[PDB]
Amino acid sequence: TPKKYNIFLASKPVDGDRKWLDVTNKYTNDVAAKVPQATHKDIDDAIDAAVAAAPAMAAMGAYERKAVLEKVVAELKNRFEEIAQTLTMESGKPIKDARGEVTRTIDTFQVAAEESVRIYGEHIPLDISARNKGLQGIVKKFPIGPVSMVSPWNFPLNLVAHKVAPAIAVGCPFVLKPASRTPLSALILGEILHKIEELPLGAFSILPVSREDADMFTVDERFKLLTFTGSGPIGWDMKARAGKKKVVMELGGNAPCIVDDYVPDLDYTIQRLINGGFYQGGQSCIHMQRLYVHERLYDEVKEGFVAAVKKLKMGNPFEEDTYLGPMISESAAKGIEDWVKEAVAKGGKLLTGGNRKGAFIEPTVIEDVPIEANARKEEIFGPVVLLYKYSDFKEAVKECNNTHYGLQSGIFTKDLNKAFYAFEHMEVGGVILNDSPALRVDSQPYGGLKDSGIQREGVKYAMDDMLETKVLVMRNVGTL
Amino acid sequence: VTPKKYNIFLASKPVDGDRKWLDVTNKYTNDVAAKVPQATHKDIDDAIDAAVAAAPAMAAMGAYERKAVLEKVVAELKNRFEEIAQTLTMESGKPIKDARGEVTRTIDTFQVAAEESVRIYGEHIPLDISARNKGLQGIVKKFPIGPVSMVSPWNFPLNLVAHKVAPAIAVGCPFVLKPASRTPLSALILGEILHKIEELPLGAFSILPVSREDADMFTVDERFKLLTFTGSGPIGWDMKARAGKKKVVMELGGNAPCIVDDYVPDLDYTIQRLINGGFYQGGQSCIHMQRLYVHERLYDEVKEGFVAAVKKLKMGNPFEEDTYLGPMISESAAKGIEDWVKEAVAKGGKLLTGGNRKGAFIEPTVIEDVPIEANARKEEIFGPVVLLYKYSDFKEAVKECNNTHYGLQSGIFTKDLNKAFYAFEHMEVGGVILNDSPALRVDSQPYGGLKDSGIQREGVKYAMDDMLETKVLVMRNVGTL
Amino acid sequence: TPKKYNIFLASKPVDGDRKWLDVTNKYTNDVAAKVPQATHKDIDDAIDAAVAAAPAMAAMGAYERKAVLEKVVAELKNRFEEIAQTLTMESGKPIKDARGEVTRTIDTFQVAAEESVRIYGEHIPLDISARNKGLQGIVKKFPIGPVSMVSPWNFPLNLVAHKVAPAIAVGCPFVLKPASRTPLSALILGEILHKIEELPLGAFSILPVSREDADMFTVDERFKLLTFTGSGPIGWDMKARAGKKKVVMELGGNAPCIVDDYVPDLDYTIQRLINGGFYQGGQSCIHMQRLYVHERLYDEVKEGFVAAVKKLKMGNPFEEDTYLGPMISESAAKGIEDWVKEAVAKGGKLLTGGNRKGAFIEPTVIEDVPIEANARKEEIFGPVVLLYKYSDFKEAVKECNNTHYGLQSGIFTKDLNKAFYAFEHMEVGGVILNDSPALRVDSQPYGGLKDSGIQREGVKYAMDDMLETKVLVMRNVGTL
Amino acid sequence: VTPKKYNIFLASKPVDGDRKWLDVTNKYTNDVAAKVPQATHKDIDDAIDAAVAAAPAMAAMGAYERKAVLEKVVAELKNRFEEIAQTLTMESGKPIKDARGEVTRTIDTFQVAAEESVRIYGEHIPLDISARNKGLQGIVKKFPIGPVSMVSPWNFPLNLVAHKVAPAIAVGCPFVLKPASRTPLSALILGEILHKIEELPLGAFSILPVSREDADMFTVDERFKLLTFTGSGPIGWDMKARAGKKKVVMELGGNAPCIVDDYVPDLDYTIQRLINGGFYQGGQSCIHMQRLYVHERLYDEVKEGFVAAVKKLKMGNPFEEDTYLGPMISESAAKGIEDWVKEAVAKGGKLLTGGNRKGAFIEPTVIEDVPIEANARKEEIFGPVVLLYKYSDFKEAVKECNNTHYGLQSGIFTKDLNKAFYAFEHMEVGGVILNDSPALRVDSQPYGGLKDSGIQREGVKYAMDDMLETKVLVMRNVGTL
Ligand SMILES: NC(=O)c1ccc[n+]([C@@H]2O[C@H](COP(=O)([O-])OP(=O)(O)OC[C@H]3O[C@@H](n4cnc5c(N)ncnc54)[C@H](OP(=O)(O)O)[C@@H]3O)[C@@H](O)[C@H]2O)c1
Ligand SMILES: NC(=O)c1ccc[n+]([C@@H]2O[C@H](COP(=O)([O-])OP(=O)(O)OC[C@H]3O[C@@H](n4cnc5c(N)ncnc54)[C@H](OP(=O)(O)O)[C@@H]3O)[C@@H](O)[C@H]2O)c1
Repeated sequence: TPKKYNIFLASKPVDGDRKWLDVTNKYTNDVAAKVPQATHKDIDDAIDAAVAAAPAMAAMGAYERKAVLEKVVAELKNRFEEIAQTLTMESGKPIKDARGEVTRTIDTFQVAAEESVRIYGEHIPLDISARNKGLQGIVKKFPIGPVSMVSPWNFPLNLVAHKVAPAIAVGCPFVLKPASRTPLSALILGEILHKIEELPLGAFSILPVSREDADMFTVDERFKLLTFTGSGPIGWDMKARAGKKKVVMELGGNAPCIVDDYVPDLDYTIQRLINGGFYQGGQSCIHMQRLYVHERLYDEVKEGFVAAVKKLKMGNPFEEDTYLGPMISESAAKGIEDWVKEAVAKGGKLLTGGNRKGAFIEPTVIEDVPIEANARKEEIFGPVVLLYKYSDFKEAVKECNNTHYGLQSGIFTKDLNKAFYAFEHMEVGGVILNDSPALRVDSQPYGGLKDSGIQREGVKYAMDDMLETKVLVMRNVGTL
Repeated sequence: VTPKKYNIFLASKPVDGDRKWLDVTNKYTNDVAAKVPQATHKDIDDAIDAAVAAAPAMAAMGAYERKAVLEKVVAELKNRFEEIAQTLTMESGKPIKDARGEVTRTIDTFQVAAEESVRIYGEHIPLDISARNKGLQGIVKKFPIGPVSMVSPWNFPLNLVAHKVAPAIAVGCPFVLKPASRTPLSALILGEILHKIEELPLGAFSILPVSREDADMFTVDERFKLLTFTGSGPIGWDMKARAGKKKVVMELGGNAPCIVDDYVPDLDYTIQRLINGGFYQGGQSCIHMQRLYVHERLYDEVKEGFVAAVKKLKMGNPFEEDTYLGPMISESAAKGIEDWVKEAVAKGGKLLTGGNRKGAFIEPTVIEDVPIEANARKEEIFGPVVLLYKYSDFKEAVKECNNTHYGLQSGIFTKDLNKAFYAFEHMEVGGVILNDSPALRVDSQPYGGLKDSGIQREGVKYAMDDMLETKVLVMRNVGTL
Repeated sequence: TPKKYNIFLASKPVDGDRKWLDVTNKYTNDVAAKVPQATHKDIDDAIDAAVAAAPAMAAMGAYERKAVLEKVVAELKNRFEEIAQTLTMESGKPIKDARGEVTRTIDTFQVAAEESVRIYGEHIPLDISARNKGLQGIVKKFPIGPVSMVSPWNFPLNLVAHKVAPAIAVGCPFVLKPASRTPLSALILGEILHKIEELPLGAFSILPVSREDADMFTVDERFKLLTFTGSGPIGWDMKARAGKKKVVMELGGNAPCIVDDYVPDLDYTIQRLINGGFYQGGQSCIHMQRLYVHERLYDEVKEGFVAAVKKLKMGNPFEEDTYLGPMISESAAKGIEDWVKEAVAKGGKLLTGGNRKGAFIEPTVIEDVPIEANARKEEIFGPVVLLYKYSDFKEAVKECNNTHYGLQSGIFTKDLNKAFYAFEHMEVGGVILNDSPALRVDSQPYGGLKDSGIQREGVKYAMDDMLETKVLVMRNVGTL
Repeated sequence: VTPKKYNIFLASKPVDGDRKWLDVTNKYTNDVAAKVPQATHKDIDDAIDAAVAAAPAMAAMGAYERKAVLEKVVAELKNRFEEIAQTLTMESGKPIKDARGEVTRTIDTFQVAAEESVRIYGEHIPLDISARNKGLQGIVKKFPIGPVSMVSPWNFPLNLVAHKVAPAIAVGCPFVLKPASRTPLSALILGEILHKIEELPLGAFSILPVSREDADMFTVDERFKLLTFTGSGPIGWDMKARAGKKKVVMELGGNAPCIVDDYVPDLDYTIQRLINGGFYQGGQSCIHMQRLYVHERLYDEVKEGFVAAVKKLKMGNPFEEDTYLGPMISESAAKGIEDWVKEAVAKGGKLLTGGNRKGAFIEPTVIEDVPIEANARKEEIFGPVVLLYKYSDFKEAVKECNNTHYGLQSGIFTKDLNKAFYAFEHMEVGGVILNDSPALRVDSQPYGGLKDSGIQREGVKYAMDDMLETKVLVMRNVGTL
């Protein structure tokens, strides 16, 4: 029997006579949850409630915002396994990775609780020249207002947290539209926020609707900010239709990694390349898509990496030992199988995997795939790694940048000048030194260059986009 | 006499060739005083390609090189002070006092930038926030965004170009600037200064004064990583909608209000600042004090003193030292102000002074109790018109100040501690001016609007931030032997 | 029967064959606790253990320091009433004020836990001129090393916390010498720290010794910093004998308060002046010693204030209703009685109190006391308030500054320019606007000017004095 | 010829009167080249009273006024460049190349200060961290500390005075400067520049070059709120002990080591920087590379190349362009270095080059494997002597670098990422120089020592911090109507 969930409209749980949206177990492909489908009126009413709640949200004391975020931390810790099991069920990700996501979410809210009592301003001298004699200023930051949040399926809890936690830390009311396939994680967050008394009424609304019903999340003038996490083409089109509001875009990536050395050793290096290339079956925005290995290490790395790929346990995501579960859908898995076949037909040498069994697709390693192939050009978002050899370091950095994406890059080096050359010249938001590009700390500035997006997430950075600058220009204040 | 022939800038070099001429008129005599080469579609496309090609060299410059470029601009602006001021007055119609003031403001803008170019700090961040993240540390640095598209208005043809150009050089961003067709000379004199600086790489700048019908690329072209616009609200918001992937900075219009709750320090000084706010540059300012709210107990005393000071304002030739207000940018603009004054009076407003038009010249006007349905109250007037209102409750006056689709700046005259900070907290603007009119701006302050007045902030260190992208180096056990 | 406590030597509880130091109930004057007396060898061994523990303390991860501080927060909350009762017993302060001190201590450690994961550095460009081409720098902060801490009797928990919490937040080993009369609060802290596994061995030592045995805390070259909280003459002499080490001095005060308006009303104003003048029987460093009231409000304030002073409940500090308990000693109470008598003999008009009953001394208000009197010149540290009338605001600010102290000042004003004139011209570390000078937030920079001290406490500010700056000057790093 | 008569500064004015003369010798010819008035006990007492009296006016100055003062110093230093450089060489004995370099460094120090004077930022802090603190907010501002006592050494008589004087003016602190008796002219030329600046209040400065026996007040006097000293360790530490209540800044000696683990970018450049480190100003520097640690695999190649470069160094008249090293400050100082070289060799050290003395001149010396018991290894040499050592393990070389009671700067030549950051983490110094000798200093960097090398940091923005006191305005429900 499927579990009946509630949606959140103006901080309140609702179900009423709304039609049901089915949420399937991505492994068994059977309906495990029933979620109420929100209407156009529900969205319009949620936006009006957020506008009405904006003065009360802005009026809250720093300690009140802190108390709200600390209560979320407490409840997440208390419902840890329940959330992890739900995460695995609705996304198809292994249980160890689902537990990791709950731990990261706890850290996200904890950082936000600490940052809520730290929104500093400036006292600025304004008597920079003779005509400005007797002028001083106070620069303070104020909430932007109602926030529109649109999140993807791959991290249905932590990527919602990277939007929700900064909004509460600042005092911004919001309306969240989670991914239809993975809404449960966002709804459990709504269940936690609902029973917090310090959070004013209408501060939040969580409405899981399909993309053809969620147009207001983009265009509506009542939102002062749109924060989107998802695919590049969808995001860029949303920015174009957004109107006057500010925009934050967390989009796709085609992440490369340079291996110039083994740091600290070969076993650890391969263990981190495996993580980058196949964490969550490569269904990550910072998945290590491309691997560039120096010629003197090429054969030793190729042998060790391929052997480690073949050793990866694929199956039921509920099992502890499972490294990679199934893809979000059979359709997604078919697309990866097609792109692997095309890459091989275009000149690529298939080292391992490439075969499909329903929603399951084998961990794949393809050598020397040309730029004309979709597997090299476009974001794969699958358990596929593209192997390349290089002889000159400068040319490898140029190859890393030979993409329309620019999220993160990785570099394995014991060399001081190579490490800083890569930091200077890699056209990304984040350069990972002596780890794969798949590394993210929740406090770091995270975001992309080029088609990977605009602006930065990471709690204190996301809070900045949710804050507007105001200056009090004071003329001879203190003159009796 | 004979008009002065100017040169346009394409990939850091002056050009004229066989291009057709664009006439620049003396806004007072209405006679052609300058001839500017008209840039083509190919000229714009070539300027954008040169900026893309110059981006690696611009990014490779040392901080001292960027500072040296900006300090050379400061030196040359000081040396050509009167020449620039006379040109400014001629092409815009603003009095020489207000023009000299703009050159001084521009010198400070480049000077602030020179100092900020050697102060782009980064962070060393601990990343071992939890057990999972043991042995992690980070270096956060800021890098130039890339080619910048600049579109500037007519009213401050030098200082508002400086607020874009100076941060771009301070950061190391190549740019393509499209100044206003009516006022391009100020931007072209900047090009003449920049052209002589050897430290600034080739293709770092291009200054192409083209009409709005030809400047579509400045908005839509994917080769620009940022579009920074200063101008009218409807034009700006539409440019943001057509901009594509690039980041956007919007410095748009305003309907600035001012509360007079006390005389600070005295009545004479208060009136002197209110006059400045209401009639500096004949209200052809984005921070022009369009609305004046005076507490009932001071109302009659302020109304008498203010109106008497308005009637005493010297209007005429902007080249004369004593001239407080010159003509509007065009006769068409002056006619529109005359129409809105007439409509405001017909809708119930009480005309206290002015309201009459003599060609491009429009008398300093003060209209009492104009309703919200009138265009003079609803929309940005951008003329020498001040709307007078009385209030009894301070909280309600702040609510009235916020009763606009604009939100650039507001002003407040108060001796009260709690009123000063209540206004700072509740005024829906980018800047609250305390014991001065909303018409005050310091070139180092964060400047920009809320609502329809825009997005993002200018003021050198703030504009530089929009021209910089954040990059983090995440270090795993760096320093472990 | 008195409770037998343990002292802390190299993180370990010790008692052995050490002689006992008696701790009396400051109300009943009967021995309620027995504390082991530390020897010269104990102090020398504690300093050697701190030197030996400095590398391990410096090697700790930010999250480990955070975990230590969060465990202190948890334990303080769990032993709340026990600590409060102990605080009241050993100091003589009312129970409501003892509870307030435990709450402030919890906030101090909580701020320190948050600040431990926020020790930021800078990336600085160093190519400021042509000769410096290709230079860049990384500025980082490192622990100073072993810290010597000497704390007073009046806040035996929170003032120890304002030293201990920043030391742990930074990773500095320490040796604490609490006040002999009030050591229990510091020893309960030692009991909490002892059972924390993440804190290395030898990180702390709490040795309650008399002033004639604690010379090493001042002079010993093994300490890199001396942080003292206590009386001016003792502190200044300790700075003179300190040697090479850095010094932090939190000393006495003669705090004034200007009443130019009633903010928001007269009742609230008097309620805050009462707090300032008689919180903890004026036995505070920020006690409102001097009150300057504008002539137009003088009589209305004088009447309302005196009536509120006479209404104050004095007695058993264990009783809930008690506003002020007894003085630390009968000797201290006698000294206050002598200074009140002298102030009246020198021309002062006694409005209320002035009488002594053992260790108890009545809340006193003395009008127009001359500068030659000890009650006006020197820090009173008693329930005595000196009332003065003024006609000109500028002259009142000049009178506020007419002292050799400079800790905090207070100002009640509705005037914008008076508020900022006072901020600009009051020669203090803190100006309290629309509250008495007796207000302190644990996150604010706190300290004095003139004889009131040097440096600033308040968690993030105290951490700075416990950190040394190091720059990595990089020449063409990133050049292949 | 005839000696040049100089004037001392007392309460911003030049004075000579009937005061006895102090002779200043040309450190190369050993002949009297200048006559300086000797300040009295009353002169010092009067200078301190004038600084106390000038503190309110100094604190009242606008940020633009302080910047204007510093920019006028920059202009005058540029205008008198060669004159100052020649004076510097004459009174100190340093080569003209090193003197010109010091004037350029001083120009940058005042320029950094001019920019920092208009950038003293404060904070707006939320204080409602808990329920108890509801409605609390704070404004944290920094205010001048008050009168500053300055004591400077002989080796950099201009730049080290600038590192005290420039931050004091940038903040608005009056001061009394006691420069070294042997090198006072550089400080007196600064006084001549300052005296002509109208924006700087009267009594803001006094420059009194007196002998150490007469300058006790500079240490003990309670009218000074800060003592900033640059000089020898034993003198400084004793001054800190006698200072009383005032804050103290100590810039003392060093025994700087350098690790050569790789050639960066090549061997020639590495040797060129090691020579700079070991013999710039004949080792009469606080960041002189006294100790050189070379990895065993590079040892012989470096030892041969370094010794050959030492023998090629031009020693002689500091007024000559080609001169790398001039004479020591005195013949007495040179004799002491000769004695310590002789002792180092007698204790087991292998003399590779130099070690011979010709009056005030001492040959550039390189001594191999000198034991810890020798004075040349234990104590600061402050001469043209470099102690060569071989190492096999990097971790042990860092431990050897730290095997000193000093801790100013260290140097490291490495291409290795983890070695570079291991050294940054574990070197017990204020500054770690990566791919240069420890003798590198940028005037904007935080500069100072650990252990016996001092307390606090110089570098303009860091020195300003020690000259500023923190004040918080704690606001209870400000903005509540
Ligand atoms: N940069 C980062 O931090 C980050 C992190 C993780 C993932 N990603 C990127 O996200 C992608 C994977 O997520 P996804 O497959 O869920 O992406 P997606 O198809 O773009 O969808 C993301 C969200 O947008 C909604 N949406 C789609 N079209 C919409 C429209 N026209 N109007 C309004 N909402 C609309 C979706 O709703 P429905 O599902 O209800 O249709 C979903 O909630 C990859 O490209 C990955 O790189 C980026
Ligand atoms: N600025 C602030 O934040 C702050 C806060 C609270 C209090 N205070 C000031 O502290 C004073 C009240 O405290 P108190 O009466 O305890 O002060 P105190 O007599 O100066 O003693 C403070 C501490 O110093 C110790 N001590 C005294 N002489 C010493 C010496 N020669 N060598 C080493 N240690 C020595 C004491 O030990 P024994 O008790 O064991 O002898 C005690 O632990 C007042 O003046 C008050 O203003 C300042």
